[PDB]
Amino acid sequence: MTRRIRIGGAQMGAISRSDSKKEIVDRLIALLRQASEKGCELVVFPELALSTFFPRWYAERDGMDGYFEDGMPNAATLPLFEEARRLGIGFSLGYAELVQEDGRVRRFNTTVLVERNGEIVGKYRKIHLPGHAEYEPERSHQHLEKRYFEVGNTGFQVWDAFGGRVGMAICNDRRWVETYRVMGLQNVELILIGYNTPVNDPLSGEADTLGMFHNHLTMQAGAYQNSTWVVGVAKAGVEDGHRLMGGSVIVAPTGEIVAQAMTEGDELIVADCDLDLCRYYKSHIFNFAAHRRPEFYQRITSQT
Amino acid sequence: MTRRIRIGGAQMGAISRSDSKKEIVDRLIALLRQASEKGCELVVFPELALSTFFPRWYAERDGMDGYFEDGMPNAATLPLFEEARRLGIGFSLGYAELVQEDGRVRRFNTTVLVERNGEIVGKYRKIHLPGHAEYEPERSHQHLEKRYFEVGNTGFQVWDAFGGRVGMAICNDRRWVETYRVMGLQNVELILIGYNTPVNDPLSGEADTLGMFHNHLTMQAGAYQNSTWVVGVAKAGVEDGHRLMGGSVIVAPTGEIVAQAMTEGDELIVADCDLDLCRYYKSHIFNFAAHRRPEFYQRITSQTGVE
Amino acid sequence: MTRRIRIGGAQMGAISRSDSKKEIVDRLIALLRQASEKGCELVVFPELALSTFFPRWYAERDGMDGYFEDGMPNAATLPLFEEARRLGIGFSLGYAELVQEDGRVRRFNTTVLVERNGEIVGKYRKIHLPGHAEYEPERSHQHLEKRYFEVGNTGFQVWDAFGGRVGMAICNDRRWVETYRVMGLQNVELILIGYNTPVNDPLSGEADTLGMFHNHLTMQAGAYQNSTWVVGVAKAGVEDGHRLMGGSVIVAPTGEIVAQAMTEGDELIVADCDLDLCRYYKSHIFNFAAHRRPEFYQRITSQTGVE
Amino acid sequence: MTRRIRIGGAQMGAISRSDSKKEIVDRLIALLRQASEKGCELVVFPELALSTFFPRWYAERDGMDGYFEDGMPNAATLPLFEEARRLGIGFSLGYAELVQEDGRVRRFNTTVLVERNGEIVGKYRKIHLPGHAEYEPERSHQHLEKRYFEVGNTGFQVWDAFGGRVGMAICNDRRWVETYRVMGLQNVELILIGYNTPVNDPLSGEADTLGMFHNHLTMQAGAYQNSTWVVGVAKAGVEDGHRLMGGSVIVAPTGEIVAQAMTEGDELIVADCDLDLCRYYKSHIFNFAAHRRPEFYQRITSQT
Repeated sequence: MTRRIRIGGAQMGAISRSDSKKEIVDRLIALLRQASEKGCELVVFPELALSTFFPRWYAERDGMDGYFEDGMPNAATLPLFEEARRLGIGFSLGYAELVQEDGRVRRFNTTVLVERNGEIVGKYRKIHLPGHAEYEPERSHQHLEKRYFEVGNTGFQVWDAFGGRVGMAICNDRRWVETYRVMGLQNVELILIGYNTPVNDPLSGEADTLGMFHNHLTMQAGAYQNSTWVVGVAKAGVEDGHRLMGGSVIVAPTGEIVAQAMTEGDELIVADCDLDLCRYYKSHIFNFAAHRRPEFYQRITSQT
Repeated sequence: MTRRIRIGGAQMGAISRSDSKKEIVDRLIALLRQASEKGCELVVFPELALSTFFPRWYAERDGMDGYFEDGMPNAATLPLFEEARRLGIGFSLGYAELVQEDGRVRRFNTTVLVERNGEIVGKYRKIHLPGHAEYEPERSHQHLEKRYFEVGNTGFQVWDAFGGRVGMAICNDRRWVETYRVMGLQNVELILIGYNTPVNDPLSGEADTLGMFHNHLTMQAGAYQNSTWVVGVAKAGVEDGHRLMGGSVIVAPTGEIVAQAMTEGDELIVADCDLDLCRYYKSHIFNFAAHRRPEFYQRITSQTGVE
Repeated sequence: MTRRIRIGGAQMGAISRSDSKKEIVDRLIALLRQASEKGCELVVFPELALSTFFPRWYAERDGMDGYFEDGMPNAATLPLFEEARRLGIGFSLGYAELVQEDGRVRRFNTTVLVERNGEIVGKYRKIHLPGHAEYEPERSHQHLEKRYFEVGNTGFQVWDAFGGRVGMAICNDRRWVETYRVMGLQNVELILIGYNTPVNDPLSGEADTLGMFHNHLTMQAGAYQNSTWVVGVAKAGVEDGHRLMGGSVIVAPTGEIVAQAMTEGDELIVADCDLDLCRYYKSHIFNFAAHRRPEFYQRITSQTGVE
Repeated sequence: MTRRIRIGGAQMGAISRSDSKKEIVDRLIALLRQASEKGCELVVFPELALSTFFPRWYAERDGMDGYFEDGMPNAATLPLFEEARRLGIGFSLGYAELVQEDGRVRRFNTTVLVERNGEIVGKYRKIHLPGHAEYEPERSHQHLEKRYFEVGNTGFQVWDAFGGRVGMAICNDRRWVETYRVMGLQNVELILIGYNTPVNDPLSGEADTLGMFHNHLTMQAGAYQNSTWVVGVAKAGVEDGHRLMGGSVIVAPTGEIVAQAMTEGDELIVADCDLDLCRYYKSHIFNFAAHRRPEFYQRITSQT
């Protein structure tokens, strides 16, 4: 399915330890009305947008649940759904999902996708957990996503959404060619990726002069190599003495950046994304069929 | 120099269908000499570097063999092998392999890797063939590589060579994320990709402005996403009225471009390549613990096409 | 917000010499209505947006005038002025000016700046005419802009418009550093540069691979080195079998590109342009870290050519 | 080989306060032997190559004179020249020139251009002096070039050298379009620029994510808009807890980056540069005299 959709990249400034959830949620609602006054049918929020990036903070493995969410539409998060449904906007919202299964607690790094009528289209849970499970002393900053999260049971699902084929990856998911390719082989036309990337290297304690190089290099190639719109929205800023990288971008099926956010705070980038351009380029069978020969890709499934 | 090589990308200019072999090969020896004048240990030639791009010409499937190679070092291509052993320079060299194997003649888009002592390290046979096998008469130019080559039976091998782990791929293999991963998953540290990419669009008869963007884009993300050196050597220029893109690059395991050709002709670019950055960047994939999941990937190896 | 403008670049598809004026002007109006659906406060149109690129055509140095305008809002272009005022959108609009100034009949390559209330703020007349005065048979395509236009007598003016300071320049003006400097030295907050740039080089009849690279490069440094926004709007497409470059772009005062066009047809990009950033960077990137020493910059006015 | 010069960009690593000038001069001599053993005829050293970047340290205005130079072939630097002479290599060498005159003390940021036969082709002195003159506590790091240096009294001299037209500019000269334009109208074919660029912003003590962006964009467009080779060579590294960017590049008259350095340490980038390609572009359109209309450029001499 295919047509022409206006996406709002709703980049977020910092959130601190101090901030009340009401502030953060008003901050999302403000971006929402902005995308609304701009015709955006879909608006994309970042990873862990209801929170600070608490993986830089050491605590028992059940010591973060305050930052998590017991249900998706919450008392806390319910005005954000009322508004989105009232204005008839859909939104991808990254958050920290708290869920009970067999009587144990299960904690995922989740993004929920909600259709313009206000009803959930789905839920992705982060597959690639970066960081380390334990406290590692010789590092200027900490990254304990493994300590506070389990590998999601979702998989890389691509849904019939917003008049096209929509998929969702999360953050460092975007450095692995698998994330794009898996959703690719599903005819995905719109991959939504929210992200928090620290600006410095933890091993050296220094800034990665190549940080946005890599941030944009992985997404443009994904887009291009898979003929898919790719939307990357940042939570940037200095949270609690820790700077995150901005550079949110809407990327075309061809690899072209069409929208870039110049700040490290709340910023709504925006662009009209013909989903049908994707389906066209996917008709490369004309000449460059170069047809998938899975007989040779086998190593990708014994490891990767 | 803990494990460090001076690679040369010896990008080539045009080859007409009116060019003599000895011409083609003297040119190859020309660039091989150039490299020795710059202390190059490895030299990466282009794809199908002993012949014009005959995939743009129509003919019977067996009708192009006057271009192939009856053996890899033959009488024609022997002096290129001798002047490299003499100089102690390894090379990778792309050609059209004619071979009788499995009791019948076979035809591949091949690259051979020759180590400095003059000994063949490995062969790789192109997997991804683009284009069409029948004449498609609404395009400005024909891409008949499907008609003239068989898919390669090599796999994406990676070899102990030149002090590290060195694989090879050819042309539009550099469009497919798989090419790098598979090789990356054998601890590759250098990937030699020669190529021919017509500048004009086949179905538009007009240049792809994104021709070059896409060239360096896929190769740069490939170096990055597998912490591997990626050397891409073009054959470029107007060949019998068809212009081949240039842009030969040496790209570092950070994705950074460290050498670019600026001509569509015979040209050489040189960089020292620390094969150890690759080994180090792979074990700083620990804080960014992949702990990557091959269970979510199975779509990559199951279906050929797309659901 | 704080002196922010929602600017729209209205990149235009091709114009044949068969195209009616009603067609061209409706298309101009087409984009203007689009830009109102997106709440644009300014609409930057291309250069010579009221006719094709007749510099590619040989003719009497006075037998091009069916492409010129008798007056700036004329009976034909009147609708586009009306509909812009009726919606509250300012615009900048490139055209070919026929005026009986200094007694004689004078001909320029002009853009005009019109504000939201409907009132003309300024007019810039191209200073840098490229190409040649005469027919040049050894060039693949002709550029006769010197033969149909006189040098502009406006200077690089910078008016108070749209909440800040906005200047204008046209096409290959965006190549000469002088363009942004002069205008930036007048505290320009925003620069409108419409353009037609063929993709093929005139000697080779072959597309410059570094055609768009140069395009963005010269306009990005300009935005950067004068802490000014640079909105460059193309007319693009195959026009009567001549292809103009696309790549329209809004560049921020940092040098960053924040909106691009991916097509060579009628297309509109939008971006909120904080005119305050310009004045922020100006008193910081020109900190006491900058002092400009014009005693040494004296060749830029002394001579016109290299020595 | 002719109209064609093999340049080597001799990027340096850190020089800390605690180094001997014998360490430093050896490290430049080390680089010189690599350009010889790689074939270089001209080898370009960076700005302030004989000391740490002392303009980050507060002192009397004659206080940082131990980092300056008595005369150019010193006791300390005389081995660098003798070697360069033997290997028949010319070099650009940046340094803090101390020069006496009319009983007074004059102080410059100076690069000397030495020819392959060992003889000095000339000397440029920085015109564009960044930073401030007095101490300023509201910035995380200091620039006092204006305090310790004087505006140079050479201007952008272009000389005949290496079979071509060679000019010099220094460090943050490379941001001013006047640097390249002035030298281009002299038929410059090769602009040598050494530099030290702190990678944090002084005001915020934040890394300038655009730092290397900006570092390449000014030099590329300079090359292109003036049909010239532009060689840019850094001193990079952490000097006493202050970090300088790297990004040493040889740049074509097309504006194309043809060699780039990956480290923030001693690195020799090298490239073969047709000086005639300049004159091709210079006379294939891009004639200044044909389009230049300096009745309109007049503000460039009245204000800046």
